[PDB]
Amino acid sequence: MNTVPFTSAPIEVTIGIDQYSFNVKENQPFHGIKDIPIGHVHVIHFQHADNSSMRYGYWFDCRMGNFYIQYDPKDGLYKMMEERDGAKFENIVHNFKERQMMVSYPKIDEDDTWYNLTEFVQMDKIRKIVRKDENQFSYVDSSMTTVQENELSDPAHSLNYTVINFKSREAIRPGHEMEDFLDKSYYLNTVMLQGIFKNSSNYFGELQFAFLNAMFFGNYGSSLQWHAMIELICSSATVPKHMLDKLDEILYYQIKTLPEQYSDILLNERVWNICLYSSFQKNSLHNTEKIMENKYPELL
Amino acid sequence: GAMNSSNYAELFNNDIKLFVDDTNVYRVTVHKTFEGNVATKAINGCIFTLNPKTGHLFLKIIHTSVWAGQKRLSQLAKWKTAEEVSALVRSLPKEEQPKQIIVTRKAMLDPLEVHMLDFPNIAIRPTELRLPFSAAMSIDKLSDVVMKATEPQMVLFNIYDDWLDRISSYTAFSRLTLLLRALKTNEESAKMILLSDPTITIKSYHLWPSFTDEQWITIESQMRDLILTEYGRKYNV
Ligand SMILES: COC(=O)CNC(=O)c1ccccc1Cl
Ligand SMILES: COC(=O)CNC(=O)c1ccccc1Cl
Ligand SMILES: COC(=O)CNC(=O)c1ccccc1Cl
Repeated sequence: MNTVPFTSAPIEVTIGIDQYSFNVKENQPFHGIKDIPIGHVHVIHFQHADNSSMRYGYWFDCRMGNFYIQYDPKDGLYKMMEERDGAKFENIVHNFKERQMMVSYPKIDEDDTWYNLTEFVQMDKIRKIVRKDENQFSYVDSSMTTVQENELSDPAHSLNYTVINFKSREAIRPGHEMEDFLDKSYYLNTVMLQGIFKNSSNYFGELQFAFLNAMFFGNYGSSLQWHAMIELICSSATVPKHMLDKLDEILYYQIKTLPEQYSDILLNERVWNICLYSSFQKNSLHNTEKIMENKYPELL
Repeated sequence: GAMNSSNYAELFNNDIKLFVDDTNVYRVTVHKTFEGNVATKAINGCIFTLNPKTGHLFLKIIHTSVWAGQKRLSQLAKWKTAEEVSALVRSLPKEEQPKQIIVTRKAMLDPLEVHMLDFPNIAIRPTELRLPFSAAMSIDKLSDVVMKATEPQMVLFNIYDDWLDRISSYTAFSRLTLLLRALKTNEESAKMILLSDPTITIKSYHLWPSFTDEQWITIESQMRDLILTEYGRKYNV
């Protein structure tokens, strides 16, 4: 069980760690988060009390280094940093644990939610979507745009998700216009799965990462990417059976976790009605359709 | 974006453009089967592709053989239309290719956009005008060449005859749309108007009668009467 130390908490802030959220008061004696489960990526995110503008946060994996948070009064945010001196770090954490200054990752033992939301998410792939190679962790915020968004403006600060565009030469084989537009199997299976992602695990990992950035930061381009990747599968007549069964599980836990009061902005009525009721896979997502109908029957 | 009353003079500027109407591509007669079920029989159709500035009608005749063994024909018809329009553009010299293609029905937008991905600079646009191009099969010489076709064939008509020698393309288009609206609202009456007088003939190389300027004003007034009449007869006014 690993730990992320905070030097201090000089400004009042809501801190979230995965699907959990807690409030820290200005100059409260808070020195971080302990008992973080090893084996998963994690995200530690922030919303300042005085300016709800800009949710921001850091994706990280404690197996890849010792990380801590320190407020920067010049740039005005909580920054993640790596501590290379391992004995200094252990000693700082031990002292803060002894003084009971750290909150505890509150994982209920029955609870597989975070595993189920990050099953295919790997740090190495996050770091290729979010390019800042001098750090082992990845910053994301509410305002960051995606590569595809910038095509339609600072590239260093972009989310380099895989571009998906249903009316593009990549998506449409010359001479198979109608076939490929009405049945996206070619684009899913040959172009994206065989060509770009290599396997369905990497595809699902980007899908899950995009959802989590949408949910935790309100990142609009991430929400677009999540829906596009769902729609590409649902609009394909030919999808491996294991991929469909896994997709249903993935979406089920995403819909289960979504705050009820954010459904209006984070769910696209067109995509979901098409996917659940008109698409080739309208009958392949039983778990997702049942939770959608009991939780968001208005959207449908 | 969408083509409407606000930007109507754009049709007659010097940027090459084409209207595409697909309303006569897939045509059927519905009939009873010996067992008392209903079935369709397709008949030959056509794509109506028109330069409104010059009057050039590129009429691709759609032979019934193109539907043999195919499913979802109303959907296929839109993609067939888009394939044939894309093939026409590719067959034209660069300097003759349109800068815009305006579709008369919005369901042609995605099929045409996908077929024209190779032409990113050609804009595919809808229109809010309710154009009467479906009535093109009420023009006798166009209907004749469609129904006689034994194979796919492109007929090359100027739908204004020689009118542009005497009038502008705005006026020629207005005359065409009035004639076609009339033929659409009451074909029998419209054709009676156009042919009542046996001394006014249709040249072998024309579609419409050789009316003097004065006779066209008479004709045009008779077509507006017909349209208003039918609008009364229809709504009781
Ligand atoms: C109690 O004062 C100190 O502990 C000095 N070191 C830090 O504050 C620090 C805090 C958290 C994590 C890393 C450092 Cl590098
Ligand atoms: C809030 O109810 C929960 O079940 C999850 N626990 C927290 O949110 C929490 C509360 C205080 C400090 C840290 C956390 Cl992570
Ligand atoms: C038969 O070859 C031709 O070049 C016909 N001449 C035209 O001006 C024309 C061309 C295309 C369509 C309609 C016309 Cl009316």
